[PDB]
Amino acid sequence: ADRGTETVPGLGQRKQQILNSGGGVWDLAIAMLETKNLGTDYVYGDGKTYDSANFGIFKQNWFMLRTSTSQFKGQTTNQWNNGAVLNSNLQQDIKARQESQNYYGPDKWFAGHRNGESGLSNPYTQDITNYKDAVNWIHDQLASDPKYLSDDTRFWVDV
Ligand SMILES: OC[C@H]1O[C@@H](O[C@H]2[C@H](O)[C@H](O)[C@H](O[C@H]3[C@H](O)[C@H](O)[C@H](O[C@H]4[C@H](O)[C@H](O)[C@H](O[C@H]5[C@H](O)[C@H](O)[C@H](O)O[C@@H]5CO)O[C@@H]4CO)O[C@@H]3CO)O[C@@H]2CO)[C@@H](O)[C@@H](O)[C@@H]1O
Repeated sequence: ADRGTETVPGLGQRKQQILNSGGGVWDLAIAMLETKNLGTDYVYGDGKTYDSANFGIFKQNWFMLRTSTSQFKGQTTNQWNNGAVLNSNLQQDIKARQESQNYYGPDKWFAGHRNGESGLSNPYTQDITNYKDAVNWIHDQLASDPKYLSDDTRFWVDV
């Protein structure tokens, strides 16, 4: 198969932190696919620079953060290192992402999250649609039983 489960020790305490710091099950599912341990200790920017750089547990790219969040509204591609603050502020991480989705709408947020500025022109490419449904599958799992909100079960889908 191309999706399943895996045990990650401590994951349950990270899930509760996200749900107690302004997150909902929807944010948990997005963050669950981005990283294995719901954290921010991947390589800085996820290896990318300028508008492509990724920050926070959801790996929001800088283009999205500076066009659609109040924390970064109006900043330029050159200030892209400023997004790094989300790596250590979970509440702002979660809040930036919720604000971003509500500025663009769920489907264009998806397109922007996955492809950056160039996705905004067609939110329904197969690539972006494969991101949506994966996240939607994971949400269904976490919402099928509340034990999954505090155990170490990671529901994963292959990209
Ligand atoms: O240039 C376009 C546009 O890209 C934007 O970027 C991204 C970024 O590139 C990524 O797409 C990111 O999303 C991915 C994460 O980085 C990470 O790769 C993640 O990997 C998961 C994986 O999908 C899978 O679930 C995996 O599970 C296992 C399991 O752990 C176990 O090993 C088992 O045996 O095997 C399975 C299968 O592998 O676990 C991984 C986590 O460890 O997948 C994510 C989704 O693809 O999102 C960013 C933003 O959306 C920006 O850079 C933008 O600027 C740019 O324009």
